[PDB]
Amino acid sequence: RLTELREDIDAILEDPALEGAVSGVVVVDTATGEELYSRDGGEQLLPASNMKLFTAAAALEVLGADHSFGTEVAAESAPGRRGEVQDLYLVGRGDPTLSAEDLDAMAAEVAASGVRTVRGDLYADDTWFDSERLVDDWWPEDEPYAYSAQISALTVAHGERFDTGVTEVSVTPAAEGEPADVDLGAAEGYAELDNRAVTGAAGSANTLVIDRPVGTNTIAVTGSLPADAAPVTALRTVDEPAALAGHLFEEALESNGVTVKGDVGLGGVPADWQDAEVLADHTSAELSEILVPFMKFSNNGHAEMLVKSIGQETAGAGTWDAGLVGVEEALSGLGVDTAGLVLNDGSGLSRGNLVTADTVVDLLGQAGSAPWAQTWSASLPVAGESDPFVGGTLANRMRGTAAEGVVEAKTGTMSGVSALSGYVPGPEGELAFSIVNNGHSGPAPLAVQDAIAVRLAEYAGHQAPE
Ligand SMILES: *[B]([O])([O])[C]([C])[N]C(=O)C1=C(O[C])[C]=[C][C]=C1O[C]
Ligand SMILES: [Co+2]
Repeated sequence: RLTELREDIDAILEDPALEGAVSGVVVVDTATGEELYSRDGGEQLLPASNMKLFTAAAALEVLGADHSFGTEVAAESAPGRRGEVQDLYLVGRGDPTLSAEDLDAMAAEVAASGVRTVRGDLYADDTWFDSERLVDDWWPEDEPYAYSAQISALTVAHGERFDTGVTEVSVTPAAEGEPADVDLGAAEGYAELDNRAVTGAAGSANTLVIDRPVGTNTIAVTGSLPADAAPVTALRTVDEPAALAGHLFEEALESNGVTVKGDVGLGGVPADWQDAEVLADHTSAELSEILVPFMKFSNNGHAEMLVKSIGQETAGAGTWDAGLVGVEEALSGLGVDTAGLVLNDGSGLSRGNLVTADTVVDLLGQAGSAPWAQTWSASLPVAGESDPFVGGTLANRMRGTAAEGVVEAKTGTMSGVSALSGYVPGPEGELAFSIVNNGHSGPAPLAVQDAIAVRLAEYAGHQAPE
């Protein structure tokens, strides 16, 4: 009954959406080692977000499932009777889930410690990682968008999903001919506003563009919003994530009865400071839980931060160079043959990344029997599940199929790059598969990926929910 499977997959791959493309397709039985399907298994290809599989496994190996991240607030001495400190530092140590409300609780702690006036300047300290904001070969034109947010040890994460280094811009129509209202979110009073957008007539075409021009911290709004249009919201990155965190903390402090007399900017805790007084701290959830929003929704910021966190753990250097060698070494100690892996970042955003389908499948097998196997598995998108925090990038895929509720797979998505890799756990055995497609020129071959994964569930003896 294997021959029938191979012919079916052969025929799925004959899709006109795969014309000109190269595709690596590997299916292996994890229970009994049997390689069930292999096509260009050792072919080096762009993984896109499948690179997170490698990043996440290494993070669990290096950092541990129980690892958490710290943020603290420091002055050179405690406040006295007057409630006075001079300069004040917000120190970030790589928390990928640090919220505005977390800033408020720390601001309340600063108040409760006795501080009433910050007499000096408030500094945003992110020196735990380096100040290299973007990977070399990432694209300048991607910069305004959440998936290309600058990397920092001190960053504010937005919403349930913890999108870092971004603000939420809301654009609202006014009367026809009047400017549209732009609300810059958290970055109000931080980022600059260039509003050229107008409200068009009721029923007119929505032509609204929100951008952050390259090398600026300006949000430029152009185009038209019709008078009857619903508000438009877009996540847009800011320049210097830590400085926005500093900006938002100054507000948090003010809202908590603490006056800040001086300026806000970047700076590290001076070497001069003999015994920094920690006046507030925050601890994140453990990495096991942080993996969910990271892997379900394919969070690029989380990946790169985790990479540099690895570099800190292995080498005391919050660095891509150290972190990537860290990832490679960790994958080796896990038992993975890293011969075909080129590592240029953690997220897969970089087009300098290469994997092979065999390397992915190799990782899937080695991760499956790891101590952290369940927390790893739990972060993986589950085919056709309506809850975003369960289905993730697979929520609106494979619904009403043998694959719904069973296939746990990671997506990879870019121009001319699409991937689906994970497990097919049937009563027979838990199947592992990697599907990596490069160089298609039309839509992403999702139907091909879905079809294979669905046929793999049917092989593993699953039925479509009805
Ligand atoms: B991964 O391919 O998902 C990651 C590198 N990308 C993004 O987060 C991503 C994207 O960036 C170029 C485009 C579409 C989707 C998406 O992730 C959901
Ligand atoms: Co503000």
